[PDB]
Amino acid sequence: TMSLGAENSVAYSNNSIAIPTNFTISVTTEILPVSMTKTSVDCTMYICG
Amino acid sequence: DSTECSNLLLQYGSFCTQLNRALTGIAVEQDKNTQEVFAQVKQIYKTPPI
Amino acid sequence: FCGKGYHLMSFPQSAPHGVVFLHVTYVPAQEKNFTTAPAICHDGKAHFPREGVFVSNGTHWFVTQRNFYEPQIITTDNTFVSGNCDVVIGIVNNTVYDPLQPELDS
Amino acid sequence: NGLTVLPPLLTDEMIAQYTSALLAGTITSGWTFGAGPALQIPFPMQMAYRFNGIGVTQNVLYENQKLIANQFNSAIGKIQDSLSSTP
Ligand SMILES: *[C@@H]1O[C@H](CO)[C@@H](O[C@@H]2O[C@H](CO)[C@@H](O)[C@H](O)[C@H]2NC(C)=O)[C@H](O)[C@H]1NC(C)=O
Ligand SMILES: *[C@@H]1O[C@H](CO)[C@@H](O[C@@H]2O[C@H](CO)[C@@H](O)[C@H](O)[C@H]2NC(C)=O)[C@H](O)[C@H]1NC(C)=O
Ligand SMILES: *[C@@H]1O[C@H](CO)[C@@H](O[C@@H]2O[C@H](CO)[C@@H](O)[C@H](O)[C@H]2NC(C)=O)[C@H](O)[C@H]1NC(C)=O
Ligand SMILES: *[C@@H]1O[C@H](CO)[C@@H](O[C@@H]2O[C@H](CO)[C@@H](O)[C@H](O)[C@H]2NC(C)=O)[C@H](O)[C@H]1NC(C)=O
Ligand SMILES: *[C@@H]1O[C@H](CO)[C@@H](O)[C@H](O)[C@H]1NC(C)=O
Repeated sequence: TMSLGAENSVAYSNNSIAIPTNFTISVTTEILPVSMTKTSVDCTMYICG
Repeated sequence: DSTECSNLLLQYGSFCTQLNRALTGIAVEQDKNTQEVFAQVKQIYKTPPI
Repeated sequence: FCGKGYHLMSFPQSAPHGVVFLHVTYVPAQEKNFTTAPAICHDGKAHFPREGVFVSNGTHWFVTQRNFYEPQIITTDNTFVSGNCDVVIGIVNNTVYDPLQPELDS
Repeated sequence: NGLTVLPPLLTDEMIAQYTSALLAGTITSGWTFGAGPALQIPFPMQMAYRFNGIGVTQNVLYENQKLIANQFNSAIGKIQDSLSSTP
């Protein structure tokens, strides 16, 4: 049975905050298709030669 | 279950393969959609008891 | 929309029948716990952060920007006053420095 | 007649678990968990940050915190009643 993710119980309280002291410059990739191959079919030539 | 019908159906080619492939693509697409919408966090957060 | 994290910039790259976006994003890291309060009570007045948040390392109170830890002394220049201390729930008592005070003191 | 229904990859309890994780992240950490590690913040302070996002000062949220909480609870109850009462 698949596991969704690791459990991470956030330590919530009414008077505590978590402030970052450092940072990471992360570069991620996103691939998006833009076009397809331009195909033309001669209907008469395809069906009848 | 008709053998004769299947034999005649084979003359038309790979129509059945095309339809099955399209339905399989739709079926995997639905799961991909559910993953995209709901599985956006890799940590399962939980609320405090209080 | 433009990568995981706070988006800084993006770079386009051509691909066969497609585009690849290199998303440069800012990710917070190395977080630390601090004790926080909504407002600071000083001279019977409630002080709220102009752009940051009040944090405490255990004994002293400072104001810092929300996305990076940079503690600064709580002054009148980075806080604003609205109302007294009787309305805000969870207000704590701390001093608020005045930059103008040494100028007329000297 | 040859028709089959494939079960979904994510079951209802797992989808509910995902929604629960999202709710816990957005309540306990605000928007921090969506951009990186989940940073805890008190919920009134988070609401004050959201108020600042739409151009309203923090003092307005803090002074009228009880009224805002009452309005939010009333609205959530009205949402449940409206869903239960509308076909
Ligand atoms: C913030 O994290 C960076 C890493 O991204 C730390 O930089 C490293 O510092 C150590 C010790 O000075 C070096 O040995 C590493 O080579 C550094 N890494 C890089 C990529 O330069 C940085 O010191 C951290 N800052 C704080 C305040 O924790
Ligand atoms: C901030 O404080 C909380 C609690 O004071 C810390 O949460 C605990 O961390 C320990 C260390 O791994 C765990 O064993 C506990 O189970 C955590 N408690 C809960 C309720 O999650 C938290 O790690 C602290 N964060 C920082 C950055 O110091
Ligand atoms: C919280 O931060 C303040 C500011 O750095 C700390 O105050 C300094 O503490 C050191 C060591 O005790 C002293 O040498 C400095 O003179 C203090 N500066 C001031 C302006 O008082 C404070 O100790 C920190 N609190 C904790 C619990 O670490
Ligand atoms: C924060 O400061 C205020 C005012 O200096 C404190 O309020 C006083 O509390 C004492 C003790 O109950 C009363 O006798 C005074 O009449 C109060 N004065 C005012 C103006 O309200 C308050 O108790 C302090 N809070 C903390 C946590 O130290
Ligand atoms: C947080 O809750 C405790 C009790 O759980 C209470 O005594 C304290 O005053 C609360 N602090 C704030 C800022 O609401």
